[PDB]
Amino acid sequence: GSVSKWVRLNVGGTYFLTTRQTLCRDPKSFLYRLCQADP
Amino acid sequence: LNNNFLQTLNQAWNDHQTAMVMIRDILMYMDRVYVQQNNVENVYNLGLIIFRDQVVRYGCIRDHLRQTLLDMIARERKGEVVDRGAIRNACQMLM
Repeated sequence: GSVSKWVRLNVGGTYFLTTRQTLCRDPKSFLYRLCQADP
Repeated sequence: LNNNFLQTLNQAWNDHQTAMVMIRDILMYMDRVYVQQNNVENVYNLGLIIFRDQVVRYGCIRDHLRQTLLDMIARERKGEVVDRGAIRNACQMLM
């Protein structure tokens, strides 16, 4: 990733707080790409 | 050709791979739907087939790569140093 295990993502203005492992459970997803940094 | 043809070729391959991974990040959805909807080659495979045909199968770069790889391997056998990383990178490239 690019930040501590926990993350916050602003879905439609609503901040969801969750660990990346809940997101990284399926490696194929928009959320997975969101976790790791890239240009 | 005087700046390690292999070095630049490997750099260009690596940049293509990185850019194509990023592109894959972009258009996952069509890769997942259009490919089997229209029953065609998957788009990631498309983006390596096109690179292979345009860089490797393309004659001039192909034969320069062939001759210069022969040069590096012969010179390594003689006992002089060659950029083994570049040769290794070509090896996989070709796989």
